[PDB]
Amino acid sequence: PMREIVVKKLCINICVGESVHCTVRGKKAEELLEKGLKVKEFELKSYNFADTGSFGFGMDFYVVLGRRGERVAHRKRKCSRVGHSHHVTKEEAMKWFEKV
Amino acid sequence: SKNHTNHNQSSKNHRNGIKGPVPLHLHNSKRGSWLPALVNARRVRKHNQKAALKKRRERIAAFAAK
Amino acid sequence: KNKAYFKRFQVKYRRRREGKTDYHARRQMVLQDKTKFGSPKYRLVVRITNKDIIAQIVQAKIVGDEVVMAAYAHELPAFGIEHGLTNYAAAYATGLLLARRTLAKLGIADKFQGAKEADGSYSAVRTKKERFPFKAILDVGLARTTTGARVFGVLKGAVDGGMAVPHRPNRFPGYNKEKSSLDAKVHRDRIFGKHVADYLKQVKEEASSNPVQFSKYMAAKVLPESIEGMYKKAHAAIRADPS
Amino acid sequence: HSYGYKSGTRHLFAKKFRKHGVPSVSTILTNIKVGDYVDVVADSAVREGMPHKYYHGRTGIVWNVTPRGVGVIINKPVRTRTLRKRICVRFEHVRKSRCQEAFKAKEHQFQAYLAAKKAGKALPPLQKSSRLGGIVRPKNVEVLARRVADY
RNA sequence: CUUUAAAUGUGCAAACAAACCGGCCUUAGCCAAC
RNA sequence: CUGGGGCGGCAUAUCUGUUACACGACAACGCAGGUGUCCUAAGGCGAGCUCAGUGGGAUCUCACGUAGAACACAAGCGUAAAAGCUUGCUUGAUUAACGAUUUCCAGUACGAAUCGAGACUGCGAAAGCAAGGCCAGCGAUCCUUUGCG
RNA sequence: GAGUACGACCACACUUGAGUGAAAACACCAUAUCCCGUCCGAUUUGUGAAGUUAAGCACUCACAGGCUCAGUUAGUACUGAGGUCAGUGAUGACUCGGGAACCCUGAGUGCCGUACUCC
Ligand SMILES: [K+]
Ligand SMILES: [K+]
Ligand SMILES: [Mg+2]
Ligand SMILES: [Mg+2]
Ligand SMILES: [Mg+2]
Ligand SMILES: [Mg+2]
Ligand code: NA
Repeated sequence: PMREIVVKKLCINICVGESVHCTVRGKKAEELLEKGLKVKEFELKSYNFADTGSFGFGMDFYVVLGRRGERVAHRKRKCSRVGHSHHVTKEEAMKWFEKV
Repeated sequence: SKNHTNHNQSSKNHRNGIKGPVPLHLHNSKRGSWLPALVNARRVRKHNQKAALKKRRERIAAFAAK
Repeated sequence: KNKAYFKRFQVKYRRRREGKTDYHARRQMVLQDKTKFGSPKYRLVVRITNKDIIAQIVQAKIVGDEVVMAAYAHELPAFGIEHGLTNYAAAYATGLLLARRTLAKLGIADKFQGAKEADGSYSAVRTKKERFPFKAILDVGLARTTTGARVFGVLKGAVDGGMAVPHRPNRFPGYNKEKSSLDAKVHRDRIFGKHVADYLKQVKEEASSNPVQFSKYMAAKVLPESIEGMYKKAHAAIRADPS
Repeated sequence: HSYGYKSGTRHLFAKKFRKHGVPSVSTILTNIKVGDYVDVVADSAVREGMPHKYYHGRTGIVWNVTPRGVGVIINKPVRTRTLRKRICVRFEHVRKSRCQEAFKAKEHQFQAYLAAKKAGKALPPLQKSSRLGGIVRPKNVEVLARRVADY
């Protein structure tokens, strides 16, 4: 069950570049990206997906998702590396996106 | 008009030899060392001198009496 | 990562590779005056795991560090604590127990009793920098030192036990940075567990309207008003029989 | 071309290959008393209290100890005589010396022999020199000669 | 430029103002104390 | 000073690499470069981070990344939970009883630097660290002038 | 036989892939009223035990690449001392001594302390 792929963070950036970043996580972020999914009609190009597992698609959206237990890398004391098998793959991310 | 050489210098130095260093038990001054230990050492030396004077007086008295 | 990359590569120390030790801090912690010729010098190690607290008195050596005394939060059931084992009160109890055990081992007990009770106030530590008390310094490891952490709870427990750990009350809970003062009452509340009691009471007020938090505490008859007396009894037992 | 303090030390003050880094804890815990014999070896990674480049391989005796420093007496030949120079360095740039090890071992061995003789135990048989002769019985015998294939 | 690395070199030590082995005296000098 | 003198230039005080020959020392109007300044922060301390670069994705995000970046300036050495970057508080760039010492060396000074004792302080929970920016950036007698007693 | 906390030496310990993991630990993990900190309880801080060995961690395995120790290279390269030696010379040999490295091939893939605890 610990291999359950879940959404971690979603970042939305608007690049005016003239004389803004924001990240949202938790049950709120799941409420968001529903507007994006509706606007995209639950259909995006295949090349938009990235090998790590994250993807994105005015305000530009970007969602990064992966299994739980990735704290062993961002932890301060006794930091280590997450197993490659436990890391999420592009095909698995695409399957999850199709399922949800 | 400016020349430099080290040609005869080793021979000149060894004519009257290279003298060796002074033994470490001589010129064994303590000036410039750690002051907290220097002060305590001075107090102990004073006590030792008093003790030496007393010991000599006792020796003299013993020899005179017997 | 070619072959030359591996050929010229210096690995770090083992306990830096595993991320357990801060050697830059450890050097200055074990460093001593050279005009002392290796007089004994002890440090207090406080490490808090997911479900335990470890506190030991350590002396450094070339062959490896030597441990003099050790207390654990899971020995508190033998004295009357079976619920928290991790909170601020558990930290205070662990510190007091370790200090009592160390003084009993050295035999200098019955001369330095610290404070018979707890008030949360700050009293300066007596150091050479009337017989002097045992002295040790605090090693928090890689933990972050923020106001109201549990490591300083262990420190306060040891100080009240009777050891002399130099410190300032800038990291105790009831301390205001702007006012630059301490609230002994707030400190006593946190030592005896007022925050835990209030949270448990609020959780019991909830979780009844709708039908994990405080599962075992609620399963037992741990009423939210049976905490301060329990902790006072625990302290008295610890001071009575440290062994 | 310039008489700087650290001129021509590019190879002298340099860490060994795959051995970079600040001193260890055994160095910090080492104990030095007045009258010890020490080696003066510079540590490039400290840069505080380094000796001059002349004293980088010399051995001397300790005459002074401070909170983070040592005083060493070192001989230096200047023209026709030898001086006794006194240098002050940090404790990281000195290392205990094993130059009297054999002498101390000799003294200990003599004391052990004296104790054994007083006790009455039997001493080990003395060693035999290898410069004597005797009958040699050879397992393999060969012929030594230059052959055609050698060149 | 570089880890590897000579031959010839170069510092120190090798028992009589030194060092060794068990009482005692003095000092706050260190250490919670001795 | 000068591969005659003049013209030119300076090595005329001073730093790095080299000449230079595995301790130290070692010359040429030898070689390639620097210096007479700059900084109330570019000084002191605590905390939190990881740089240069490469690959995938729509300045942001992930993975890798032994230092290949950065440390006012020339070069060398050194440095990764830092000595680099950001940030919070500060003025140890103060005073310091004629303490001792290293480099040049005649074992003279000057400049620079190392180990300390005392006062009053800064940062830090603490052990600790700091009397500038490691190592080039400077000056006698007489006279003038200011402070102290 | 193991685990945890503090460690000395700092790759025989590193980097890359599989398999296993009894009990107790150690972790992921649940949560945000109070101390505390952020654009974000992500990191950090407080309060707890519903789920696991998926991940970290430990052991075993693998021509792995690296690292460590031997052997070959090789009495070769270089070198201290000697000659009314040879040669037009570059240089070379001889006499009394010292003596490598890269490469290539074998073997190996951590060890040692204090305290507490489980088999
Ligand atoms: K001349
Ligand atoms: K966390
Ligand atoms: Mg030289
Ligand atoms: Mg820091
Ligand atoms: Mg300067
Ligand atoms: Mg400078
Ligand atoms: Na003077």
